[PDB]
Amino acid sequence: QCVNLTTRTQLPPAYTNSFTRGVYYPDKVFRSSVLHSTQDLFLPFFSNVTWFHAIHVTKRFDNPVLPFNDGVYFASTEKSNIIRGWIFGTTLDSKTQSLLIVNNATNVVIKVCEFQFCNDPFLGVYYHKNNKSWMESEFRVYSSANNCTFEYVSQPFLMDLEGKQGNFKNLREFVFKNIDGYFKIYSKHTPINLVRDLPQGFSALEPLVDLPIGINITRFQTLLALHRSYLTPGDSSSGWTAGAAAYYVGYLQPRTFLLKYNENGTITDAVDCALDPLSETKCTLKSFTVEKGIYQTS
Amino acid sequence: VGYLQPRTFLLKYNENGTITDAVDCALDPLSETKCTLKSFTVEKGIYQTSNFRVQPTESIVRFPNITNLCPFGEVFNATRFASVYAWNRKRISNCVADYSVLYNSASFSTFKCYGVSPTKLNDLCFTNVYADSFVIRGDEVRQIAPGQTGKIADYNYKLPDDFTGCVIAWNSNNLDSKVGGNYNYLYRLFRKSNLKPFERDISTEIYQAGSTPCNGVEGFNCYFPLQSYGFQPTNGVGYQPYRVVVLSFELLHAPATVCGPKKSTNLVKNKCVNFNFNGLTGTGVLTESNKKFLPFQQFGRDIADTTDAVRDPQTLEILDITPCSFGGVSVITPGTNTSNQVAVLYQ
Amino acid sequence: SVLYNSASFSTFKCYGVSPTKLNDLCFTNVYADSFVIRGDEVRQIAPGQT
Amino acid sequence: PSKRSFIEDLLFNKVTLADAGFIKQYGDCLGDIAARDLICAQKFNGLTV
Amino acid sequence: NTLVKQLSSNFGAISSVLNDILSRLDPPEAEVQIDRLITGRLQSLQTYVT
Ligand SMILES: *[C@@H]1O[C@H](CO)[C@@H](O[C@@H]2O[C@H](CO)[C@@H](O)[C@H](O)[C@H]2NC(C)=O)[C@H](O)[C@H]1NC(C)=O
Ligand SMILES: *[C@@H]1O[C@H](CO)[C@@H](O[C@@H]2O[C@H](CO)[C@@H](O)[C@H](O)[C@H]2NC(C)=O)[C@H](O)[C@H]1NC(C)=O
Ligand SMILES: *[C@@H]1O[C@H](CO)[C@@H](O[C@@H]2O[C@H](CO)[C@@H](O)[C@H](O)[C@H]2NC(C)=O)[C@H](O)[C@H]1NC(C)=O
Ligand SMILES: *[C@@H]1O[C@H](CO)[C@@H](O[C@@H]2O[C@H](CO)[C@@H](O)[C@H](O)[C@H]2NC(C)=O)[C@H](O)[C@H]1NC(C)=O
Ligand SMILES: *[C@@H]1O[C@H](CO)[C@@H](O[C@@H]2O[C@H](CO)[C@@H](O)[C@H](O)[C@H]2NC(C)=O)[C@H](O)[C@H]1NC(C)=O
Ligand SMILES: *[C@@H]1O[C@H](CO)[C@@H](O)[C@H](O)[C@H]1NC(C)=O
Ligand SMILES: *[C@@H]1O[C@H](CO)[C@@H](O)[C@H](O)[C@H]1NC(C)=O
Ligand SMILES: *[C@@H]1O[C@H](CO)[C@@H](O)[C@H](O)[C@H]1NC(C)=O
Ligand SMILES: *[C@@H]1O[C@H](CO)[C@@H](O)[C@H](O)[C@H]1NC(C)=O
Ligand SMILES: *[C@@H]1O[C@H](CO)[C@@H](O)[C@H](O)[C@H]1NC(C)=O
Ligand SMILES: *[C@@H]1O[C@H](CO)[C@@H](O)[C@H](O)[C@H]1NC(C)=O
Repeated sequence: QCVNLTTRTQLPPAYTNSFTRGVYYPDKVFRSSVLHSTQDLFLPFFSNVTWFHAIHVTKRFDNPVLPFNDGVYFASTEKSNIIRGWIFGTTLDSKTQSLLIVNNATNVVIKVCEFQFCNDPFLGVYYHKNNKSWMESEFRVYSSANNCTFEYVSQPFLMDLEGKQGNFKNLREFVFKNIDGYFKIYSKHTPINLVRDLPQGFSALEPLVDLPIGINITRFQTLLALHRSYLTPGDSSSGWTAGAAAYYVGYLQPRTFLLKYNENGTITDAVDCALDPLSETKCTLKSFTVEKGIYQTS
Repeated sequence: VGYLQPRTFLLKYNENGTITDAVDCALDPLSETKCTLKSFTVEKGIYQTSNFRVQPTESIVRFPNITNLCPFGEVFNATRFASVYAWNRKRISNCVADYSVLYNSASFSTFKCYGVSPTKLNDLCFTNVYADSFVIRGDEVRQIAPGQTGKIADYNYKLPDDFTGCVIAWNSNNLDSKVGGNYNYLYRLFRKSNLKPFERDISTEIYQAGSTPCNGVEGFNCYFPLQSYGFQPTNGVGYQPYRVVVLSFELLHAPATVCGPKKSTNLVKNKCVNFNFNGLTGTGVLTESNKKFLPFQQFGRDIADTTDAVRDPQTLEILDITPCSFGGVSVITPGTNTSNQVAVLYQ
Repeated sequence: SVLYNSASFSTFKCYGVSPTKLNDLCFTNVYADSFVIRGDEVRQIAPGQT
Repeated sequence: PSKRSFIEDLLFNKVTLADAGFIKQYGDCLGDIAARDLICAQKFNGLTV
Repeated sequence: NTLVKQLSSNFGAISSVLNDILSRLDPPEAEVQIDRLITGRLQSLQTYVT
């Protein structure tokens, strides 16, 4: 059954800046101690990303349906496993086919079917006071799924689910692409210690999976989780708190990048060759250092 | 009795057309300078000949440990095939691709390969192998090719422009024709836009041919998009059923698991040896390497883009590859008129 | 595409143009030639044939 | 050792040649050293000084 | 060093690596690709000498 969440304050959208984020390995060949140029779909440097909250304090349980233009950079700052998955599709209403990638308390589930998704999909964690324990109670995502072409279920695990109190401790970065019937996923995990704002730094994402789904993705929507206790009084549509979490969305464009490989084979730096004229001379000289002078660019 | 070898010779023809003299261009450095100057006489001096070359002694093959044969029997010998609009895709892995087992039971009217020669299939290893299956009319088989038009290639099944793999098709009148008429197989006839490559559309919504929306009622200028083939034993060959399999794969970039039939040898090091690693062939000297590959990579390449490191598919150890031809050579001659004695300098 | 639902062609080959560009072009001096032949002889309707 | 004047010794230390010496043996660059050192990368492709 | 770097150009061939072409292609089809590479690399040597 589907429930429309109420008691959620509406706020204007927030934006921030990506500081040389979203670089991934273009191919699967080992290289070391080299500057290598490659043209592909990247997140441009110093771009303007959108920012979304799950902060109780306002509630602000954000989960809009967003565009999927040419691929998505998705970043997530968490400490309590709130962000649980995504749904990708065109209409999301059982007339067409949709992709579900969800992490339920025990398994990772990837399905391609004709879903009647809920208007407000979510997952539910309930907390018992008498014995301190958090367990998953609700799975309210879709009404029916009929014609399934692709399915995958991962091996069983036990997740933590406990609400934490410190600042954000985990950054999880994903890149999603859809090319010639393949849905491609790159990812990387990083330890952080911060409270707000996407952090600085550089880290290349590695290939994770390549799914042969064969559908026309145009939009997507994030799947989050809820907390309920004895301090959350009400019915289904009003008795719920949030739990802090944040996520950031950016869009990829075709660009030429100059990537740097150290002597161990890891990408440690990059130049966006179409950001600035300075970057263009860096790209032409094939170096990260420019000597004093005047250069013709283009 | 003597035995012939492939050589380059410089032959001399006199003014009557008879061969009166010859130079064997690979006997000596002196002969090499004779061959280069294209004369039988060399003046006094020092000449650069060619870098010092080493010929390989052994040949080695290193393929992964695979024992099972690929499922040719539930791909090419399935009891029921899919309709072209809802076409089937199947993963293939961890199996030897020995297709000569198909010789004694199957005959293919169509078999065409893109991005690879059919005579190299036995020596290669294949990455990300998939098999697509469907049934079409006989006339429509020419449309299963890159850059084609027609209703199959626009609404049902589309290939990429850059396609690596093979297309295989055979007549199936005995299996898929019924005396009354076999209406199990369907195809899409109306669509707003063309499909993208390797895209599957399985919706059944009333197609609006003109204005005046349909409200899903199927009236005038409002159609049901899917239509049925009528397959009967007495049709012309153009209208008979055909079973089609499309094989899609990748070559020589990432680790592979299919790997056609070829026996592996032992790994020999520190000698110039012809080598085959997962279908990639070359010559050189193999040494132990300190490089550490991430689990998803198989080959290492340098600035000139040539492969200089490889993970062994058996022992999973990284190996460096080095050319075995190196070093400059020169020859000193007092003049062929004076003498045939020469000196050689190795730089 | 109005021919899709009524006609099936065993042979269809285009010279000097790609079949995927036909929908975006305008054509000058169009003529249609029609005849009937034996099935074996269809391969001869091509440039440089004997 | 070199019978050079003081000024010639100073001058010769201000220009750095790309390679000192002309005997680089095959065993000297085998494996990793190749394709890292630029001189051996040149010599494995037929380019000699 | 520029001559060494110019060995990664395809010159309009499938790859710039000879060993990659020689596997996966038979002599009659490998010849046209090898011919493209040969023309490109002779042009590079000529530019250097000039
Ligand atoms: C949540 O609200 C949505 C409206 O956004 C409800 O969806 C509507 O349901 C009615 C009756 O089934 C339809 O007539 C409307 O067309 C629907 N609107 C949309 C936008 O789909 C939904 O039923 C509500 N969920 C509940 C009450 O559980
Ligand atoms: C990032 O993108 C947003 C959305 O386009 C920009 O927000 C707009 O900014 C202009 C100028 O300040 C305003 O006139 C618009 O009304 C804003 N739109 C919205 C929806 O708020 C934003 O300026 C961009 N850059 C930064 C640094 O935020
Ligand atoms: C998470 O999802 C998986 C797969 O959807 C669930 O595992 C299935 O559970 C049902 C109900 O007992 C079984 O009939 C299936 O055989 C299970 N499939 C497996 C194990 O592959 C799992 O129960 C879900 N977890 C939670 C907490 O709901
Ligand atoms: C998609 O689902 C629909 C709905 O079930 C399927 O249509 C029905 O399939 C059953 C199964 O054989 C038939 O008995 C019905 O006659 C079909 N039509 C209706 C109106 O129920 C459809 O086959 C499915 N499509 C695919 C590609 O699996
Ligand atoms: C993929 O899906 C999108 C959205 O359903 C299709 O784009 C729409 O096409 C219709 C006409 O067919 C237009 O009226 C809409 O404005 C388009 N919307 C968008 C967001 O582009 C697209 O045609 C589909 N692609 C394929 C190959 O079927
Ligand atoms: C106590 O914990 C167990 C497992 O965590 C749970 O099943 C049980 O319901 C809890 N007690 C009550 C009264 O809910
Ligand atoms: C490279 O690998 C070595 C050996 O593991 C390690 O000590 C070093 O920190 C790594 N990183 C760099 C930049 O050398
Ligand atoms: C060539 O032919 C002429 C005429 O027959 C003959 O006299 C001469 O001996 C032949 N040989 C040479 C080397 O000229
Ligand atoms: C295909 O399956 C049929 C079913 O019995 C069998 O008779 C035939 O020999 C099979 N052909 C093969 C395995 O090539
Ligand atoms: C393959 O065979 C080799 C030698 O027979 C053995 O060492 C290795 O463990 C086997 N398995 C794999 C996965 O390499
Ligand atoms: C061709 O003409 C016949 C004559 O009646 C007609 O039945 C058939 O539908 C026509 N086919 C077309 C117009 O595609």
